[PDB]
Amino acid sequence: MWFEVLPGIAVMGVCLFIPGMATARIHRFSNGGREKRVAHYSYQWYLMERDRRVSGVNRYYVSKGLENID
Amino acid sequence: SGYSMFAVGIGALLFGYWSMMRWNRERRRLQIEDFEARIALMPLLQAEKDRRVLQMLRENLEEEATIMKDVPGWKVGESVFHTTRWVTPMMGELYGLRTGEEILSSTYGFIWYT
Amino acid sequence: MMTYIVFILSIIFVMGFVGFSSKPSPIYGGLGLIVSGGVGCGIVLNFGGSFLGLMVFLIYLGGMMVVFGYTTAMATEQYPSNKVVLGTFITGLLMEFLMVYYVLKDKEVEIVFKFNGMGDWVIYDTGDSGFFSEEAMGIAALYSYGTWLVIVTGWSLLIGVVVIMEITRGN
Amino acid sequence: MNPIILIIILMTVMLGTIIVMISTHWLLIWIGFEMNMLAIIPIMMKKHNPRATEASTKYFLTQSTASMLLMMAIIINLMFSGQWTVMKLFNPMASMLMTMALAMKLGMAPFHFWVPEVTQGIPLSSGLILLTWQKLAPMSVLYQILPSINLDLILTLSILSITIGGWGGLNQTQLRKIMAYSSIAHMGWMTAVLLYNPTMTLLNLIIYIIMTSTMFTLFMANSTTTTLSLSHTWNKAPIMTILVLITLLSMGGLPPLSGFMPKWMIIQEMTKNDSIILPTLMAITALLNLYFYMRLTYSTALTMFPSTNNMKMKWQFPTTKRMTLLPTMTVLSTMLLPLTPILSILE
Amino acid sequence: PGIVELPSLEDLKVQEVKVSSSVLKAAAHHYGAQCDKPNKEFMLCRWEEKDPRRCLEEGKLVNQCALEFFRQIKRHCAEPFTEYWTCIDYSGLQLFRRCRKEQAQFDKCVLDKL
Amino acid sequence: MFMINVLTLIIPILLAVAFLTLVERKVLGYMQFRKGPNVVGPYGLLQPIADAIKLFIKEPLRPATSSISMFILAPILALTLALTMWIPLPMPYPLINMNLGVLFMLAMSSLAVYSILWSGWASNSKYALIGALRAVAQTISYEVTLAIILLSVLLMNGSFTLSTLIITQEQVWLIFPAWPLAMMWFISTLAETNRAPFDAGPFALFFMAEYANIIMMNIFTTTLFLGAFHNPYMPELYTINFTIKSLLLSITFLWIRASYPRFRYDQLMHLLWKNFLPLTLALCMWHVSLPILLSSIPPQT
Amino acid sequence: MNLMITLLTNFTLATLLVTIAFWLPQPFSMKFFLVAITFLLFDLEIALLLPLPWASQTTNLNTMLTMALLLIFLLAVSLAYEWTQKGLEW
Amino acid sequence: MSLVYMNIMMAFTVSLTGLLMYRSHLMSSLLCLEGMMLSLFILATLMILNSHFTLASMMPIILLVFAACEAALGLSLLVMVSNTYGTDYVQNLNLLQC
Amino acid sequence: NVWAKEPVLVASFAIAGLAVILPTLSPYTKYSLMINRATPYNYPVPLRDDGNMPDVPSHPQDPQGPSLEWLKRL
Amino acid sequence: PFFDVQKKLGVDLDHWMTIQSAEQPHRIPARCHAFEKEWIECAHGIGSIRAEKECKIEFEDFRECLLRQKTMKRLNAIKRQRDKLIKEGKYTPPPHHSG
Repeated sequence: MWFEVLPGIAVMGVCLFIPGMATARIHRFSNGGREKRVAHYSYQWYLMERDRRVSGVNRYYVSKGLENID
Repeated sequence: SGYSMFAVGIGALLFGYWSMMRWNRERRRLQIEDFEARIALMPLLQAEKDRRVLQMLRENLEEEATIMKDVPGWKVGESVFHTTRWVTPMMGELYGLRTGEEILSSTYGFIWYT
Repeated sequence: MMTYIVFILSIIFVMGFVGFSSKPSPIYGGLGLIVSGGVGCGIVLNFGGSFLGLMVFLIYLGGMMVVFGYTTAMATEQYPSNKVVLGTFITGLLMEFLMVYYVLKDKEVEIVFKFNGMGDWVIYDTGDSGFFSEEAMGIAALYSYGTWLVIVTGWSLLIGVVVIMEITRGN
Repeated sequence: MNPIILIIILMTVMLGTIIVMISTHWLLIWIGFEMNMLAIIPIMMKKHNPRATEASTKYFLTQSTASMLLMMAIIINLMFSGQWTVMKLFNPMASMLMTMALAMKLGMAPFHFWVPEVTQGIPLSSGLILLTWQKLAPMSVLYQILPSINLDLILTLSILSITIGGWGGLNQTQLRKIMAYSSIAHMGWMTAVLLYNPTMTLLNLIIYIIMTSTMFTLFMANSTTTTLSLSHTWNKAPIMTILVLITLLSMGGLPPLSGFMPKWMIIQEMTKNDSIILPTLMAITALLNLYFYMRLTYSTALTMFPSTNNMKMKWQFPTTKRMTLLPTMTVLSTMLLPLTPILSILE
Repeated sequence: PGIVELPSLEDLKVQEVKVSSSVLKAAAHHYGAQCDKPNKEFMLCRWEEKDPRRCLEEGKLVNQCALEFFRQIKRHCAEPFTEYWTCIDYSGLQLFRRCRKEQAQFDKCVLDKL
Repeated sequence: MFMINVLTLIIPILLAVAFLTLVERKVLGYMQFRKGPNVVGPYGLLQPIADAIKLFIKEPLRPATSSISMFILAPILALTLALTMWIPLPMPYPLINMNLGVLFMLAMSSLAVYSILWSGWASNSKYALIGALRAVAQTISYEVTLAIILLSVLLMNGSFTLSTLIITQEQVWLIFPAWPLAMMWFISTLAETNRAPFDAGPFALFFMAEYANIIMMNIFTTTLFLGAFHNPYMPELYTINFTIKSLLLSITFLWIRASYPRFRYDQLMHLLWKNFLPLTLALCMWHVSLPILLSSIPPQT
Repeated sequence: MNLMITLLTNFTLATLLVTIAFWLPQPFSMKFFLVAITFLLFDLEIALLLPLPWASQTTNLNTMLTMALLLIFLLAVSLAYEWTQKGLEW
Repeated sequence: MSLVYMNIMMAFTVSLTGLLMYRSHLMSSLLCLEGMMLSLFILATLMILNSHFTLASMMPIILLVFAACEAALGLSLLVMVSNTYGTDYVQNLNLLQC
Repeated sequence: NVWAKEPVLVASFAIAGLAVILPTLSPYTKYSLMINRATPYNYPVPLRDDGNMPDVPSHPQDPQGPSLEWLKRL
Repeated sequence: PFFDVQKKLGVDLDHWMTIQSAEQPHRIPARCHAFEKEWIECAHGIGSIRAEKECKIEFEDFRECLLRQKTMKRLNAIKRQRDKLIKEGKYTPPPHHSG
């Protein structure tokens, strides 16, 4: 019956299971554990630009908050 | 079963419409909160923008005053326009003599990021 | 691999227009116009250009070249290149290269104009805080302002339908 | 070709001309010219002969490249001082391309190679509507953009239009090519005045449209394509003879008849400038374009060609068409000499 | 034509608010509550007279108001404001609907001690 | 690392196509009474990979020295469309966050129609070319219906951005406020994948283009009308339930491939125009006139 | 240009695959015509319609309701016109 | 002067000469007219984008829909010409003489 | 009648007729216009001090101005 | 003729697509807004010829806002002089990121 066809469907579903998990792993890996900041509009990009400017390392994932005031 | 199938289809349809209506109104509440965020946040960013563009303008006028001392004519800060108003700079007045990396990050950065 | 990407895409755009303006076989002309439309979409998207440039790609390379190649193929074929076409393509390429050289090693180029020779990353906007995607709200008019405009546009489309059926044997 | 469909298509021709007239924006000008094209194609091919097909093809290619040249001129206008108003332009190159687009649109002498061909292979109703409306509607646009035109453009095209529409025209025995060359001569006569006083241009447009309506109505009353058929219409009925006589002599522009009010008032408000050699050259060519009218009249109603019989059989059956408006347009087109102070009806 | 006048860097140096975008977006409504009474002088100046190099004094005043507001939120209640902005940080585009528990915690904190 | 993201997109899709071939053949074998074949390879996997290398290494009987440029551009376009068009599809976090992607999907569908036309012209002036011209017509007459239906089902999103689509699909699905519109969209996907009931080389690569186009339309279906609740700091749950729904809908796509006869072309065009196209118009004007009825216009940000 | 990077990588992969696959073997109907033009015209009206969801929020919703219903109603008028006038048949 | 405008106007003149001089075909001429349409579309759209002139962004989409239905009319006329003949040459239109 | 000849067309005309008629008679269209109007895209600008208006409140917490409440009040 | 049923009926069908500085859908400006506002308020009730001979200065100001011809000319001359003196060999320049 279908007891023998579920391995083929299972391995093809694993082939549809790897790429989104690898993409999410690389987004978490390439932003310091953060989700990737999307930029739909010009406002979020200007806010992201001043984010990457106030880092000092010219990288927008550090985000260096609340201990830079004193 | 045709009348009953028609009835259960229209019933599930109307249930979907009612739930979608309720979720869209709560979604509009959250979008108005996003507008509150951008409104209350704005003047600080406007002040930083003004200070940064005036800083690049003063720097670039001093750079021009160094770089053009070997030509006839040429005052150092010549307004192209006739009327004396603060016209918005064109990113060439801002991002000039910068050589590549920062001008590609600043001009075309939003267009081929995201 | 440098800053002049709008200029490079404009050069390959003119390459494609010459490549089908040298009068080839019409299916090769359709291929050249497909290449030209793709790189022109790239140009208008690099000015950004989010909505409308890819919008028209659905129409111009989504709803036109199909019918063009369709009526190209089913009408006539004329299976055989010719030296006049290759000569015109060489003259077009030479005009392209001469214009590129006199943009590069000069200041200005005059047909009757003064083109400042540098790739235009400037002029361009100084990053204004939109939060509404200006051209998308632009095209999000025609419906609260476009009273007369969409009426005459749809009217001409209805007349286009009745004209096509009349010429192709109304009724 | 249902009557509802014909009423719809004629209403769209009316709507295209109204959108050309009425708007203060360039997009509706282009849409008006374009809708006028798209609607005026199936007034042609009302028959199904390949003559009308090839004529509509030629007209479509020339008309469409004129429309695209117009759009090029408007986009150059927005490259310069940027607004979509119908006023003075801001580039001699843009005005150059735009006047060449409208010159292809309504016919000048480097551009007129589509006009006799497209009038040859079509019926008379389609020729009537294309001549009247297609030479009416862009005159409004030239009237609106007249303060920003290089003069050598208009005046070279007008001189050349009058002399080529005169010279080409002494060699055609067809009716429609004679009427097309006459149209080219009157486009030249309207265009040469346009930078001086445009009231003369609009009044000449009114007079030429009334004259062409009388001419094509007197050819719709009796189906004729050659002058031999005009002599057989001498034989069948006598009033058509004298009205072809009077309307041909009013196309010629003779002083007691009402075809002289367009030419002579143009001479007046041309020579109140210091242009004299140009009026005498234009009016000697106006002497030239009367000869084919006169040989037409000698064929119709002054000599009498011998006619085939079966007119003996045609005599029992009277001319039972309906005319569009023949007698009113005839007496208004030919007996309107002493009302020249209806010049000032127009401002 | 008449050349332009620009202020030099003897005046264009206020100590910037050197926090990033995440915490500055997260701290929006209370920034609108306590402060942003004198920013509308700056914004009215900017909208009436379309000239930066004119309203920069009020830009300095709104910048020191923002810096004093963040100093006050550092001194008083609380420490889990750090928890709040690091909770809104990693949520992609910053929805105000994901991390709402700590928003309630922060509101109870600020109602207790401020 | 971005080219590594490209490679981890495009390596699994080829394995996905070949194992889709084994899955469709064996589930035909367990719907119709042919319990097999599974002898070559344990549970039938070495037979698809050997089938791929067989279509690689097959003797040509070579007819293919006609019109080099068109003959090299048709399969390259079909395969580059089918292999590049999983990029805006939001498997949990998409590869490129395009601001508008569904119109991009429709544009690439029309470019696949171009590749079909190029192969038809390269088929050398034949009754096969006339059949390919009819295939072009029955492929082009559904990008009207699919675009208008897609328009009305994204009208409840408000924007094209498709992350707003994954926002909208959390409370209920998008199958319940539009079940007939989704039904007609599913029939339009059956038409666009050019398979039953709606019906030279490299045949393996046009085969590749067909099956990657099918899995694209199924993943686009599973995003567009179905799905699970996305959770941040846990994307693997959304990956699991998204893959399960896409697999179940692909098996149902096979389950409709098996048990229906083909349609005559008169019936196909009559079917499309005189049954779908007024009903699409009516459902679309009702989905236009519903947000003014319910005070629910979606927030374009 | 990052999608240009993706597109260039996939084009090079597909081109190397096809070059390995090719360098290592080791009359007319008018009824066919009208469908394409009818596609062309209705797809142009689709291009008019489909910026409706970007438009769905404005101050004057009744004007948008009126003109959007006029657009789809004209599309239905043209479709029903060629339906009644026996055009698209076989 | 925004250098890309120079090459796009150059491309316009290229497509215009390709429209005007043409041999023994009409489909290629109409296809070059379509290319000229694309040139006008791209040129006007880069202008409207760089000028932030947002309310009159209807020019590119309306230009292209209207000139697309022009192209549809031209294709129907080409099909009628090839229906009343065998081919669609610029030749064999020599009747209806000047 | 016509339900047995072409049923899907008649169903389409019926749902189309309710799509034409029904947006008039509704208790929500004025609510739609209020929700759609009262979302601020741009900055609500301050203005010059006094014409002694009994409006335009000086504090964003002051309830002397026109605000929305029916988002929360269903 | 230029008929004005446009003005007689009181319908604003063609006065919003037309010019800049109108009411945009969201109340946003243009790039060269105030230049056209001053130019139009210069040449409003003027007969289009002494509008040329009197409102020319603001018109050239608006044109050099629109295309930015002379400003790009100035930027081009700056870069060419930069090139000739860096080829001459004076001050490999630290104005970028420093002084």
